[PDB]
Amino acid sequence: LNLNIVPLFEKTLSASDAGRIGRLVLPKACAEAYFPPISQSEGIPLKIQDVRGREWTFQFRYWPNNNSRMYVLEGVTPCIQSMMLQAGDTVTFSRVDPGGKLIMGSRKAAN
DNA sequence: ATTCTGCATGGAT
DNA sequence: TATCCATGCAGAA
Repeated sequence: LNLNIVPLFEKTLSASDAGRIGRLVLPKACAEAYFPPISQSEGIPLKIQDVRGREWTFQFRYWPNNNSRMYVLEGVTPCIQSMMLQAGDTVTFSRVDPGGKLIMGSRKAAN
């Protein structure tokens, strides 16, 4: 029974990502790199656990963009606001190996 | 007015 | 020139 937390990537929140809309933008590069692959514009549900138990479930989804894709987690506001985040705070996504569990955390604006 | 969608745009680099 | 994500924006309800 030997486990490790492996950083995947971080996102520093925009107005949009922090705002009322509820969708958080993932750099395409990063999404394809560390989240499941998905081939439909409307993706798959994705359960990410926070440090203190709470499973959040977002639809992980893309759209066509230019000739590529734009990625988002949808329905984040509950998660965000539980964690008290504003634009300029940072959300870190990580993976627990061996296994494929997705976990997350966040930290507050530099100031 | 408002919110949800599903993109499309274009400023930043 | 190029990429590409923050934000715009036009339905639909």
